[PDB]
Amino acid sequence: MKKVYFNHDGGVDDLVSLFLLLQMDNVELTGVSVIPADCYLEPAMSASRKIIDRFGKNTIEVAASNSRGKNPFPKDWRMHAFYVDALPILNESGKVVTHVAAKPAHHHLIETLLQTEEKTTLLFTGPLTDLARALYEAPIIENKIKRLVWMGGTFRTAGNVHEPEHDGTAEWNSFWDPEAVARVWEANIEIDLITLESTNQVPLTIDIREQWAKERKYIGIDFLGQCYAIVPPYLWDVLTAAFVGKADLAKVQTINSIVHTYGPSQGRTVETDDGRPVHVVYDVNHDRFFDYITRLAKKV
Amino acid sequence: MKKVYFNHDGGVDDLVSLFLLLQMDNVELTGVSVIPADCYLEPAMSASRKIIDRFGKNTIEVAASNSRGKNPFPKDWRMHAFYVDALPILNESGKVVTHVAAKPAHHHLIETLLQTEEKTTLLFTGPLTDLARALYEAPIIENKIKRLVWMGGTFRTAGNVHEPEHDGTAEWNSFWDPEAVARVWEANIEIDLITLESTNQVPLTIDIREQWAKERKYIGIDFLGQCYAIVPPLYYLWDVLTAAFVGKADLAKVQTINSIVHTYGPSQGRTVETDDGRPVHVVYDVNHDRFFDYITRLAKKV
Ligand SMILES: [Ca+2]
Ligand SMILES: [Ca+2]
Repeated sequence: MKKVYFNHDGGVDDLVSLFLLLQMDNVELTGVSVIPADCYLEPAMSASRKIIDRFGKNTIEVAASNSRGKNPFPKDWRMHAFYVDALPILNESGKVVTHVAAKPAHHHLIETLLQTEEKTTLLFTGPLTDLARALYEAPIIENKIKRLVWMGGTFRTAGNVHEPEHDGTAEWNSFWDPEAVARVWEANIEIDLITLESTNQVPLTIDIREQWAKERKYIGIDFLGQCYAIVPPYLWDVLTAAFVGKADLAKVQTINSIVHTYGPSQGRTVETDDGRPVHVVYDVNHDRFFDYITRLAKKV
Repeated sequence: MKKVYFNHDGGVDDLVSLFLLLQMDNVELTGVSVIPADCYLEPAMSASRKIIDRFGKNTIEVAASNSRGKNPFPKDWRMHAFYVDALPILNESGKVVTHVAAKPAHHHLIETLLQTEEKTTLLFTGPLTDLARALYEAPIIENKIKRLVWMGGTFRTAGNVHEPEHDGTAEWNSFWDPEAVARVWEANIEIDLITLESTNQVPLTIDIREQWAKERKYIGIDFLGQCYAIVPPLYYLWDVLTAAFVGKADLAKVQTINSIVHTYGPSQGRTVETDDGRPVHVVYDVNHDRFFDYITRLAKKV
C-alpha cells in the first residue's frame, strides 16, 4: 500500500489518471491538487471533485494551486477540462461532495506530507512549481518524500514545445516553469522520470479506442472513451500514474542530468556526467500497460 | 406525416437535430445531406451515418456536398464533429451500415424531391448553397417544395459574425454564402426563418444541462448530454429549434416580414426588413417549457 499525493494540471490525461489511481487497490491518495497549467483551474477543480465523488473511495480534498507559470500552455489545450467537467456521467448526481481544501496546493502538500506518518510518493503530471514552492518554504518535507514520479523532460534532439523564444528542445511540463525543475533537482529526493521518449511503445491507437467503445457496457470504459473523444484521431500522464501503481510495466535507466533555466533552451533536460541522478522510464510493456488500465476501468 | 429533406453542416446542434428528427413520429426523413461549412466533411458524414444506424428507423442515405463557401467558418468550431463521431455510444456497433449516397448533395436533393410523390419540407441548418445550386440547375424543384425552414439571418443591428472584411451585421449561415441566400430568396418558395433572435426565450442553461445529466439513465438523454459537453459553460440551440419547429410548429409564433439579403461588400450576408422585399415568416416567442419538454421527450423515446 503506497501513500500517494497527486498534483496534476487538468488535461484529459491528468483527469483520466485521477480516475484510474482511484481504482488501484495498491494506492491510497492522501491528497489531490490542481495547477492551472494545461487547464483552467475552475473546470479542473470541479472535474477532479466529481471524479472522486463518482469513482472514489475514502473522503479526500482537492486543493487549488495559486502558482503561476513562466511559459503558459496554448489556450486550446487548456479548454479540455471544461468538456470533461460537463460530461453527464460526472454530473448525474447533481451535487459535488468532495471539499476544496482551505490551503493552496503548496501548503496543502506540506501539511499533508507532514501529517502522514509514512513517507508518501509524489506523483506530478503537470509542472513542478507547487513542489518547488513547498520545498522553498518547508525543506524538511524532503524527509517525508519516498520519491517523486514526474511526467517531464526529454533527452531527444527535439521536444513538444514549439513556441516563440524557444529553440524547440524542451518538454512542456518543464518549459512551463524551468526554475521549479531546477529547485526540485537540487532537493535531496529520488526522481523517477517519464519523458516524452518513455511512452514510445504505448501509442493510443484507433484499434484501442475502438476496442474500448465495444466494451462501453462497463461504465468506467465508457467514461475513458468519452474523455478521449475530446482528443480524437501518447498517454504520458496515464503511463506515469500507472508506473506508480505497477512499477514492473517498464524499466528504468539511471542517468545524470541538469535542467536549463533560461534563454532559448530553457526547460531543456540534458544528460551530463556532472548532473544529478534521475531514473528514466523505458521499455514499456504494451500489452500489460493497456491490459492494466482497462482492468482498472472495469473495476467500476 | 411530413416528408422532410434535411441539409446540415455538422455542428453539435446539427447532429443533435438529426438524432431528434429521427424520434419524431410525424416526420419521415426522405434524405439527409452534409455541407462542410461549420464542420469538416468526413467526421460529419460518419457521425450522421452512425446516428442513423443507432437511433434511426427506416433505411436512408447521407449525401456529401461538394459545395464550397465564400466565407469559411472558424476552424475551432469546425472540429466539433470529430468529437461527436468519436463518442462510444456511436462506435459501439463497430460498423457503419447507412450508405453514402452516390450523388453530391445538390443532385441528391433534386432526385429525392422529384422522386417523392408528395411535396417535401426542406430543413436547412447550415448555409443555403446546396439548395441555391439545386435551384440553379433544376428550378422545377420549386414545384416539389412545401416550404423551406432555415436557420439563418438576423434583424438586430449586430450578428454573430466578427471577421475581417465584415461590418458585424450578418449571421453565419448567411455570411458563409450570401449569393446562395439571394438565389433562394428569389425562388418561388415559402420560407420560415429561425433567426438569431428567434431563440431568445430558449437559452441552453446549466440548470437544463444538469437536469439532463440526472436522467442519463435514458441513453438518448446521456447522448444529448455528451454532445453538449463539447460546447460547455465557461448558449442557444438554433438548429435544434429549427428542427423542432418542423416537428411542432405550435411551439412558436411567426411574423411575416418582407426582406432582402446583401450579397457583396462589408455588409454581405445581412438580412434587412424592407417594404419592397420578399416575404419571410420569422419565428418568435418560443414556449420555453414546451420546447425543452419536447426535446427531452424525443430523447427518451430510445
Ligand atoms: Ca498533464
Ligand atoms: Ca449548423
